[PDB]
Amino acid sequence: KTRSSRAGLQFPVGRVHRLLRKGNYSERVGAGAPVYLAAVLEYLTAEILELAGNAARDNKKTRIIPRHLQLAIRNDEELNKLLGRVTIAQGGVLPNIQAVLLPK
Amino acid sequence: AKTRSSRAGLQFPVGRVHRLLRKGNYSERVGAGAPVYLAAVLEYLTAEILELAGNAARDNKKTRIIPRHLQLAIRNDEELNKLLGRVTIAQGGVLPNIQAVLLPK
Amino acid sequence: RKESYSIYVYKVLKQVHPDTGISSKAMGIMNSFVNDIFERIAGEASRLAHYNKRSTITSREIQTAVRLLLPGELAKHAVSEGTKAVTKYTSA
Amino acid sequence: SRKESYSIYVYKVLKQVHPDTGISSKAMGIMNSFVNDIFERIAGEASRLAHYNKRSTITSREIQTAVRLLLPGELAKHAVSEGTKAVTKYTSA
Amino acid sequence: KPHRYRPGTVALREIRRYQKSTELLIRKLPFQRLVREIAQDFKTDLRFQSSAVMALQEASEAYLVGLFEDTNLCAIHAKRVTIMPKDIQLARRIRGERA
Amino acid sequence: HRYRPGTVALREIRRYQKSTELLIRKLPFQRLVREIAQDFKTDLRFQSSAVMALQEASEAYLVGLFEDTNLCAIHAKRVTIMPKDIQLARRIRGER
Amino acid sequence: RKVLRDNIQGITKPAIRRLARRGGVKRISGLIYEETRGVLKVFLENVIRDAVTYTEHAKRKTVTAMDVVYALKRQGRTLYGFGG
Amino acid sequence: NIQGITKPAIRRLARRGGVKRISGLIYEETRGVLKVFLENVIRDAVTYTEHAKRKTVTAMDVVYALKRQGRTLYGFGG
DNA sequence: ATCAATATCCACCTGCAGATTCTACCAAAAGTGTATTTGGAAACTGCTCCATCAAAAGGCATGTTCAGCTGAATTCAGCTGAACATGCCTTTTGATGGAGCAGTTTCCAAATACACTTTTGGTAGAATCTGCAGGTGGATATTGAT
DNA sequence: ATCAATATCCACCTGCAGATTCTACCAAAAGTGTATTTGGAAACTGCTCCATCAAAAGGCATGTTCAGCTGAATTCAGCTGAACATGCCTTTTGATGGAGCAGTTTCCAAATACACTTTTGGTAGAATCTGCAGGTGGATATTGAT
Ligand SMILES: [Cl-]
Ligand SMILES: [Cl-]
Ligand SMILES: [Mn+2]
Ligand SMILES: [Mn+2]
Ligand SMILES: [Mn+2]
Ligand SMILES: [Mn+2]
Ligand SMILES: [Mn+2]
Ligand SMILES: [Mn+2]
Ligand SMILES: [Mn+2]
Ligand SMILES: [Mn+2]
Repeated sequence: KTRSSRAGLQFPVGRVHRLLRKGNYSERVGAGAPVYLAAVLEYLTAEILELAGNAARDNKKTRIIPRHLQLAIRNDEELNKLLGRVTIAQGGVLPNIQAVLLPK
Repeated sequence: AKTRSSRAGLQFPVGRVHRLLRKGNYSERVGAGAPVYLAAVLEYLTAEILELAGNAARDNKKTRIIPRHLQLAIRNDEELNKLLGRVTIAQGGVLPNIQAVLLPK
Repeated sequence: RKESYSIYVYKVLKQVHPDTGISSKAMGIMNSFVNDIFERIAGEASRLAHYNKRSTITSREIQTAVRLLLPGELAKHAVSEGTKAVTKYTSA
Repeated sequence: SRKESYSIYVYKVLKQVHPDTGISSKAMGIMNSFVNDIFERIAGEASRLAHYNKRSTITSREIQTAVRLLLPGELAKHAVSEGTKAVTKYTSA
Repeated sequence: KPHRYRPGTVALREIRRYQKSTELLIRKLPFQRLVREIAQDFKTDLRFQSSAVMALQEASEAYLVGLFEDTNLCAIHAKRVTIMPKDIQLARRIRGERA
Repeated sequence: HRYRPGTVALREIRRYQKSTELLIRKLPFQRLVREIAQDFKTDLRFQSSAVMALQEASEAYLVGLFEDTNLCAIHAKRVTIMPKDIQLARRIRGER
Repeated sequence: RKVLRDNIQGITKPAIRRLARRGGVKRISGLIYEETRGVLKVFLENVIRDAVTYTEHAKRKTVTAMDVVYALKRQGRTLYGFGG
Repeated sequence: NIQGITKPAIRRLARRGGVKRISGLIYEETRGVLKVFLENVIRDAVTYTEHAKRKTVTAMDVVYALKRQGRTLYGFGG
């Protein structure tokens, strides 16, 4: 009977509502706003874990580590733009050598 | 009837700033000193810019500050330039600056 | 005591990859991520309601915030999911 | 229809620092944008501060920290001076 | 003579001229048409306050002038005096405007 | 046996672009951080994760800066980064 | 009103030259003019798109200076002088 | 102290940035750049420390400092 | 070109340590039912200000010619920076005690919100004041051909 | 080492569009009284963080050698600047019709408030089980000698 399940979500509608009330964002908060916001957060999280799960089996580990999240963010054009000024700790960089640096 | 600005020794309006802090959803409560402090800083930075732009307006032999003078005042002052480093002044132009390598040999 | 999103990030991970787990550090990275996007959308929602002299943040502000912040396809799917969740929630 | 702005206060400060000098209305519009911009940056940074410290009230202490965080170097020292001076003078009735 | 300034003298004359002044450098009507064409592809039947078009032109001209400054530094860095498309792309790339 | 100049350099690029370990030794970096902090506030303590956060940010920043420096060197038809490359990159980034 | 086509070509070669002069450029290769038109068009799309989003959220049919100002601010291109 | 950041370590950072050949003046230039970086971030983090009346700079202080500076970091409580 | 010799990835083990996951308990937060208020949508309308046109005039875009001098290509050698061996000192790792200090209570005295009431500073508009734009001179550099 | 050509600077001049002052109403500050919250001030915990310790590996400092990158020098085809004729189309100034902001009123779907019940999520140990540190031995690549 929780709001999450009533909206068909894993992310906590109730907690998102409290964080919106207490974050000094506006006098009042509609009922659908935490639902809509919870759904966007769950979708972006599903999108990243989708690709980073892939990066992890493409490497023969059960377990997503920060390097996998970095590879998933940076090889996807739209997630890379969204996280353009963000540093993933222990993510390293994408392998990339300028053509002119290569031999022969 | 004493205005809070006159109590604080300020030209900027402490009462308006207080209302602006309340109506802006910055926090549930606003201390009595916050609008005084903020209105003083806003007044100070305004005086700082008007001083330098007045001077530019006089170097240009003009009685009236125009946006161009505001630009010269900001971009010629290292700290104002940093503070307004991501700001555009409409009708400000740029600073006269020709890279040396381009001047005739 | 000390809230985070770990439990919900784990639930979404099992949905998309039942076989796969996640390390402590990588969980901390997803927590940063959720908190970041939350504050981006909520702050943008906040300014939208203020610009329009409204005291309520409704799902319509959240949607415009999402349109302004997410880049293109991310925006279309995010707007679909939110629209769906509000519908399903309202219905039952 | 009644539109507030900072124009009369900018003009007073102008007269203080340059009694002989005036200002085109376009330059006044740039000054108005300046005041409102710095207002939101300070207030916003003070809003975060109070929130990180689980405090419900924005006080002159939050304003001062925000000022230190926002203004470069000498500009901060002098703003803090004026701000501290106005507050102590305000509280002394 | 007939008199004829040498290549570069008038260009430097124009740098000095346009760095003294603050007037918009793109013609107004053509720019307003550009704004309405782009807006028309996003939402049809839009109207514009006239200061909304001037705000866009002021912002667009400050952006390009700023971009041209950085472009010039990239050209001079390559031991050239002539800006080339590769300079704009380097500047835009280091600014984080392009991947 | 003797590898020719640049062959080991490319090998190091592939080694280090493949990995994610911090590339500055811990104790020099921690000593440098405490010194800098001392010029703003005295008898300061640090959480260890505070220092790790600073080192993670400092290395990601310097690696990113070396990418833009490298592009500026390539642009000048060189393969060697020089101070002027760093200086151009920092000028275009608005750090100067 | 007549239908608007190809108006990026109204950004003329001499207007681009002038902009480059204010930016300090002495010499301009021939291909710079179409790069500039491409860059300017990307710039205006990003800002106008955001501006129109603010308009539509306010349920207006008129793009206001404020819409453009809030859009400029979001893009990190804050503009002074049109705050009305 | 800043020469604690050694030439081999600067090379390793450049390597990860894809650099192949490094001029000799680079290392001192890199130390000065790193010093401005650390000054700017630590100044801000310590301002968050002093405002909370604390003697201990926390991970969160650094996280907030890095966000202020446009250098958002994931993984340390924000 | 290819063959021979040297050196480095990197795919593939195993046996743990350690880091995840798995369980159970329980305060703090989410949910609920019930009552009550209110922001803001809907309708209605005044009246900006936007779209559009008209016309005349000349500022400026265009297209062309012509060649100055810039960028692009090429050669080359001085010398800078890569590779590598070697000897050493700074970092890493460990532990162990203690203390500096977060972080937490329970707290009233001070401080802040809020409804009414009254006072006045601030704004819109019409009335007045006046820089300086935009002309018209020559005075002075500044450039480029001899 | 001098002069024609040309642009740029510098004064003075004025009336008119744009700024400054005037004015009278009124929205929103300030005053008062009172109901509610807060956050600093007291005495505590129990940690993380600092401080020595101290031995030891491996990462760095150093000196040698030379490959090959950088930049200096040189050459020249042809791109781009300067100048000019030509005439299109921007600019300026009003006109006017009406779209659609923006201002008021009404009143309800939706928000807050509150007392109480249920369930969730944090936590911290017990019970898994993943992947790191090493080995190795073949894959692949580089470098010298032809
Ligand atoms: Cl809602
Ligand atoms: Cl206060
Ligand atoms: Mn179209
Ligand atoms: Mn109401
Ligand atoms: Mn050349
Ligand atoms: Mn040689
Ligand atoms: Mn009065
Ligand atoms: Mn004049
Ligand atoms: Mn549970
Ligand atoms: Mn291993």
